[PDB]
Amino acid sequence: GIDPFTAPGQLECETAIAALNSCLRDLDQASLAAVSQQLAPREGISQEALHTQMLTAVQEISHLIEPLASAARAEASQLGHKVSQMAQYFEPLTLAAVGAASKTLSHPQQMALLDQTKTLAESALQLLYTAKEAGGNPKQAAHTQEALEEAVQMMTEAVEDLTTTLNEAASAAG
Repeated sequence: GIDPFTAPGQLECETAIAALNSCLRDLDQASLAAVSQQLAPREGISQEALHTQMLTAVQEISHLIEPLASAARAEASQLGHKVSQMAQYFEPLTLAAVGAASKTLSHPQQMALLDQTKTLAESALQLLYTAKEAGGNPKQAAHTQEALEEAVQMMTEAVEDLTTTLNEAASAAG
């Protein structure tokens, strides 16, 4: 949580990066454990509720992704607020995805949303990474301007992607 740049948000992004990085490892180990029956069935949720929890989070993530993109490039004092929101939704997503991983023995939908959550988490990680650089400061982030764009679009891509598996998982995993 250090500011090597010159703005608010640099802190929030790096602190969230630490948390988001942790969920990446959790998800990555989930896919490894679930593929070897080394994972326990969810944390504390049912099958259709997974579709509920994950989808509800993803939507609100995407909801904040756009305002965060705007914030990361300029809104320094606002960026931190977006980061707080983005990071918090990814936690249940991780939990829920790891849940679906070990719990869903229906179809590849299990591994699909497990991986997609991780993909979206990596998308958000790349997002928080670029947001930490550019946060409120377009100057020391000239090339970061480009990557911040790739990241924001990377999220919305994985957003639709995970959402597909989740929404179908109603009958595809239920």
